[PDB]
Amino acid sequence: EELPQIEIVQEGDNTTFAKPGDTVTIHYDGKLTNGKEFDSSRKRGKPFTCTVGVGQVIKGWDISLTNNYGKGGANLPKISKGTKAILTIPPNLAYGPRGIPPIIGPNETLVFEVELLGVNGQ
Repeated sequence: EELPQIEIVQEGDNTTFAKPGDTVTIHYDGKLTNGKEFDSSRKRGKPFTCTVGVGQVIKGWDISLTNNYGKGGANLPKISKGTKAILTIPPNLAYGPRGIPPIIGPNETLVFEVELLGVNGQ
């Protein structure tokens, strides 16, 4: 299957990993491949909290934060608490062929800078 690109820029505690159903808290920056930013929790003023692995965020996010639903994968490093990463997510794992104009265009790849701040409120 097709997976997102995950590059660790800062290692976490290598102990606290999130799994489907868990609640996570992260800070993130979202930009198009042309460098143009489309979303950012840091600029909004608060970290984002959500349930991962159940499709309540884009599929690329669920995969990165739960290590492919616990299945893992080829070249798919784990993200623990305190980990900074860069997520590259293809259209099929983002907003697909139609996209969400005028917020995001069709057939669009997305690049995220994410920092895992907490798992299950801790």
